[PDB]
Amino acid sequence: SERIVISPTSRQEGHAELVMEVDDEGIVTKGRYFSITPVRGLEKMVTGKAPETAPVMVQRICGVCPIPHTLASVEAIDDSLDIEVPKAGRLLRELTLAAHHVNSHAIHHFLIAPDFVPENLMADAINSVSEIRKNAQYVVDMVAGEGIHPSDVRIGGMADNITELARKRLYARLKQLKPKVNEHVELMIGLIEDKGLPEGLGVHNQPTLASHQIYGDRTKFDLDRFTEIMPESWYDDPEIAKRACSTIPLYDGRNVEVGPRARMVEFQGFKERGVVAQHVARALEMKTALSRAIEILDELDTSAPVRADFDERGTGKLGIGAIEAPRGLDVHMAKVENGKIQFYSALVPTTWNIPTMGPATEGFHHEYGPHVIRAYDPCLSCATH
Amino acid sequence: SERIVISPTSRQEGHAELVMEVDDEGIVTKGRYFSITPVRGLEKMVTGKAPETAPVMVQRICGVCPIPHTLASVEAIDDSLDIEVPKAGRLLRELTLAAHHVNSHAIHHFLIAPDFVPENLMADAINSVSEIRKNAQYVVDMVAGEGIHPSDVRIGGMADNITELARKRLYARLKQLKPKVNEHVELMIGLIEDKGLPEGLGVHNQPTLASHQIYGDRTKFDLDRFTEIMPESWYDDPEIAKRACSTIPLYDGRNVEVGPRARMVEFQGFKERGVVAQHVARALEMKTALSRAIEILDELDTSAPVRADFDERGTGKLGIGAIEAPRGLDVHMAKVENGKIQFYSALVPTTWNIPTMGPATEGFHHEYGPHVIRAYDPCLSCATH
Amino acid sequence: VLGTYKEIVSARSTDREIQKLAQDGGIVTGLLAYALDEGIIEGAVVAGPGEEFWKPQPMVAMSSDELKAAAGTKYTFSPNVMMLKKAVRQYGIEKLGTVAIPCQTMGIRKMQTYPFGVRFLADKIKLLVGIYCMENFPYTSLQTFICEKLGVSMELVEKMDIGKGKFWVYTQDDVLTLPLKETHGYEQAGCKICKDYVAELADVSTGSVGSPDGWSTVITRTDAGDSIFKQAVEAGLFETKPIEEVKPGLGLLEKLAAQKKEKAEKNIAARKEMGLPTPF
Amino acid sequence: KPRIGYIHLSGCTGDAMSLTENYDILAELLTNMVDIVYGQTLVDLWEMPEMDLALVEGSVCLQDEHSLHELKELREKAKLVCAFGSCAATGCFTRYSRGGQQAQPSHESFVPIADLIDVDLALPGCPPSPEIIAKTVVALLNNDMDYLQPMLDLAGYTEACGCDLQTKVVNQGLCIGCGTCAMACQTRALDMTNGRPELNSDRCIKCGICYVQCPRSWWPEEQIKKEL
Ligand SMILES: Cc1cc2nc3c(=O)[nH]c(=O)nc-3n(C[C@H](O)[C@H](O)[C@H](O)COP(=O)(O)OP(=O)(O)OC[C@H]3O[C@@H](n4cnc5c(N)ncnc54)[C@H](O)[C@@H]3O)c2cc1C
Ligand code: SF4
Ligand code: SF4
Ligand code: SF4
Ligand code: SF4
Ligand SMILES: [Fe+2]
Ligand SMILES: [Fe+2]
Ligand SMILES: [Fe+3]
Ligand SMILES: [Fe+3]
Ligand code: NI
Ligand code: NI
Repeated sequence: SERIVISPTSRQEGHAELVMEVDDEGIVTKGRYFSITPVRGLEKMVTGKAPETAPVMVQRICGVCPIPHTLASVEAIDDSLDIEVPKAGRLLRELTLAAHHVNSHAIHHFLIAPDFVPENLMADAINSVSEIRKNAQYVVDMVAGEGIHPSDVRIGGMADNITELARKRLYARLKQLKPKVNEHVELMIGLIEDKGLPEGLGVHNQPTLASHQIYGDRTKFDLDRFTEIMPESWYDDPEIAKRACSTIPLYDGRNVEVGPRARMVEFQGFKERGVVAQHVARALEMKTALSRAIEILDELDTSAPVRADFDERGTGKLGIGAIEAPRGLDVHMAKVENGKIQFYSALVPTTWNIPTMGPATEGFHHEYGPHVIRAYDPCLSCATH
Repeated sequence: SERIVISPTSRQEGHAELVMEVDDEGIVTKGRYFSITPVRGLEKMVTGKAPETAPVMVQRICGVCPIPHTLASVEAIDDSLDIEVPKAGRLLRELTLAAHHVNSHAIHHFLIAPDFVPENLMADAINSVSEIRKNAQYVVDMVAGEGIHPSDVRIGGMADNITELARKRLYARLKQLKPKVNEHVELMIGLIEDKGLPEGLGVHNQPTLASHQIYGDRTKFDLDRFTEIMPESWYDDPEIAKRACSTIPLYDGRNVEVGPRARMVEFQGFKERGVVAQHVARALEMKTALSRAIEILDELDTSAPVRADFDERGTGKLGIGAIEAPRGLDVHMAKVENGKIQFYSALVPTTWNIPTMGPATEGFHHEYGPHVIRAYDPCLSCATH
Repeated sequence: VLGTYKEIVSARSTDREIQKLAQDGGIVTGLLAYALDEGIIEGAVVAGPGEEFWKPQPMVAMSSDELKAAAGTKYTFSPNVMMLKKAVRQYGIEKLGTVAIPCQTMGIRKMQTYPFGVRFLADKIKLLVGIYCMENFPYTSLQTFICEKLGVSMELVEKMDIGKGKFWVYTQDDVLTLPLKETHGYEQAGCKICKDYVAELADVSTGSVGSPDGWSTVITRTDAGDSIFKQAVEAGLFETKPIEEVKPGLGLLEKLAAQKKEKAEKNIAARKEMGLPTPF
Repeated sequence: KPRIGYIHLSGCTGDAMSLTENYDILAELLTNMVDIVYGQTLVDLWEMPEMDLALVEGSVCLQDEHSLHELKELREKAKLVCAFGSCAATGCFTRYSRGGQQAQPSHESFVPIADLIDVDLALPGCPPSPEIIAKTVVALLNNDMDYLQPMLDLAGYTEACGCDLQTKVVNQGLCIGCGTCAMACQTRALDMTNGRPELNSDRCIKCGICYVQCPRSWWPEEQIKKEL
């Protein structure tokens, strides 16, 4: 037939090349998505290096979803170490993650807005996202030190805990923000339907995965279920298998798409499935995040210590930290022996997706096909690291 | 445009006014449902009053779903107190709740029967519901003292436990009833499809909530997830926000519809969704209830004590009791300090629904729109209290 | 109009603390605190501060430091008057002065006139202070305003005051106001018939209205109250400027008082036309 | 054919449910025995037709503009207005209410409908037992008032403590300690210490069933005809 390669696909963090095989009508038959970004190699670089480092190096893996990465790393490490964050310390982490989901989602909207929103609106639409985006940052940076790339979160605690004056200053900002975010989603929700991408777009049979709506639970996860396999096996083509920079992580031997759409279906109950559905899911998802934001904020100890003291030298035993990044489930496993990491592995939400994305872009005329991919809002830098 | 107000909407307990905004075709655009009943103010009246009172005053909140209310209140209070019902005592409560689900559902059918059933049938149809209704009452009253408004259920136990002669007398009645109920649902199930309300009626994206198919589990509930917000924020109109008598309880910042349809999807597995679906769900739901009825009944200690003695003066700590009312999930939280309630809050199944009901009545020609509302079978007296 | 009075003045207490935390004038706290010095009152019962946030629970404070904690305004029922039996009885007080809304104030005087099972209490009150109240609302009624209307926690408002033609919430970093016409449903059914905007019964009456912001207008209904006030002004705690001279005109306050009477009067006609019993 | 109308101002709605309880009668009864009009619960016509009798479930609330507005309309519409269930008749549990629970914190006052408008008869109970309600309907339908003499009398009743059979009867020295009134407690608040009734307030809804069911409170010699 004829196969059309889009590289790199536009409007998503990093670079991925989508390769398509089409019939004469141009309906696609095999859709292949792979990430061609060079691997910055964090998982390796962290190894044999101290625990204290691991959160800092790791978050640079992805500057959009930095807070989830930092949280996961600390959780994985604290778990291997066995430190216990005090409840205020734990609450601060959750509060930051929520602010981050809200923000990250907004960033995604800015990126996909051009396809969705008419130009007349768009300058106004973009402005609102910035407005919602700007408030959310205040929380993420204020709680967690500067964010993006907040340096404040640390093994076994938070570096410091917000003053009541700070917490109050934050609250009004979050509570006041609630009306705009509610409206913003409706406009976004309103826009997405209008596009009327052909119904049945981007439907895949792949299982979804969620641990928690916001903060992720390590316990609801199976090392036994989980497996990771290199693209070399998974991909059809020697060229494509060699080109792809990303390992495919398999759940129960099944390619898995994990997302807000997935996070909603598992936890909220979101019967509808589509690409339009993934988009709808992203809005309501930030809607839910922001709530917890204010929820945790109102009830915050504000004097309870954040830091729990811990012993860095560690038992060989590995620990897993899973938290929900704006783009889907994330886990970090680390084993600390002698106080320096011995094995470090990260599966980022995109990584789970990239195998499912190619099958998704099949059927509907390919001009559509990048639309499906862009709906997943993958950030490669996360997928490859 | 033109907005048509139906007040109060017919065939449902209490009064709610549905307000509709319609295009020329008359397809609705915004559907607003609010309860205009005056608040009897139970949640407040209970406060500063003894624990012993709280179940009695509270059940009067709703004389249809009185047993769920009583059960919830006692559970909330016993939990705050920490009394432990002995297993026979616990079994009696479950047995009563089951009889109540069966009965309550039947009452709902009588109410909505006129739209569903042809007049020639209807006198016969109504008679059967009375027949199923009459047997179920025997169990609810016999176990729990007179019901409706059974006075027998009490903090930390049941007032007294049925004699084997009573238990036997009951069983034949329940076991014999099983064939009629099975047939009754089929006729009801058969009738509902015939109406053929346009498919896609009453579909909403709102998350469903269930704790348990019959008896509700407190543990599967999040104070963290839960929030309640006054209509003043939620409603579009100052007039409508002021008029509405009901707080909207938000799950994860998302309006939530909790129902037999919801109870089935969460627990039974009920993939289908519709208004027709809610109706179908009500039948199979009583079908399941009645089973447990007889199940618990066959294996009943009949001499094991019902009462567990308890200390009324309480720790400040609040406790939540959640049980499934025929119309959807219910919880009661109480804190008992000094032996008199200090904070009492009730969220009744309708309360959860009322926000979701307005969005549900959108799209299909409005003459349909009350049909959607009536499917939820809301009882306002519960929603407002 | 105003109830018959000895004089009308608008005054502020001198002290920095009273100005700092007092709602307006700081006269109630200043007047009450001074009496303690003079000793006309052994102790006074002043609402607040309650277990809830911005919820007043009545407390009898012998201590001046305590009165300062009490000073502020909370727009909810605080049944001040419940205390009076308790305060006189245990923290035995020969003469006790209390701050009473006009409403409470109506309740005490009849009791002083008609004790009917209040023993010895009746003599004991020395100075009763009346605060003008247009309307006041249940805590929940209040709670809705702060949150559905102002989008702020109950925690955040440092002070809440009803400015003329508006409701003002003062929170660190902000001031938020909503119109009174917004407020109209919420205040208690009982107040619908409350005739007296000013505290006519009260010995001295203090209100924000008719005085510039930070200045409180105190009107002295009775001679004992007047005496305590004259003594305080001599003390120099309060800077007093005759009311008529300073805008807004006390005529405006008078108009507000009149409006209240018009509202009461018809309500009573409606209640009277209807079966349900009415006092008044 | 006779038109019965039931309007529920503010009621737990048990009263309506009790009505459906008399099953054997019920299926036929709406169809043959009686005509029901202007019941929002049982029917869907918004403005009431003239009705031979009106049954009002719940105590009116002063604050709510509609309930008061509706009640005034009801008197013209219903040739006879009967308030049933304690909540219309005595104000029942409603009395305990102190308003101020959101939303609508203001609504704090509820009064038995009877106080607002003269009511021909009220039969109390929370709910009224299904049989009494059926017996009256047949009686009303069959037009006999020797039977409903007690109820016409009961319309007056309004406020009723548990406390009151002690003032109303035991104090009068009427009480003989039969125990009938304790049996007639839906709440189960009443119980008999030797041998008089002792009731515990924490648990009384002020329904009024105990004052009504004491043999002492009023003896009909009507019944003697019924047995024999
Ligand atoms: C419910 C209410 C409504 C009011 N409405 C108005 C109004 O419309 N216009 C106006 O000019 N002034 C009104 N006031 C009074 C006015 O707002 C100032 O509070 C006061 O009159 C000025 O005294 P100050 O400046 O010395 O303040 P402060 O020194 O703070 O004096 C305030 C005193 O009021 C007492 N207090 C607080 N809350 C209550 C309560 N619920 N019941 C009884 N006592 C209480 C406290 O004990 C405190 O000591 C109202 C007060 C209340 C309580
Ligand atoms: S308006 Fe009248 S009744 Fe209401 S608080 Fe003020 S004085 Fe009391
Ligand atoms: S009389 Fe009893 S059953 Fe009827 S509405 Fe009133 S409380 Fe409910
Ligand atoms: S019915 Fe009357 S006399 Fe008989 S026991 Fe009861 S209260 Fe006493
Ligand atoms: S004691 Fe029982 S019957 Fe008598 S009024 Fe109270 S609740 Fe009703
Ligand atoms: Fe990896
Ligand atoms: Fe509630
Ligand atoms: Fe990521
Ligand atoms: Fe209910
Ligand atoms: Ni990322
Ligand atoms: Ni109910």
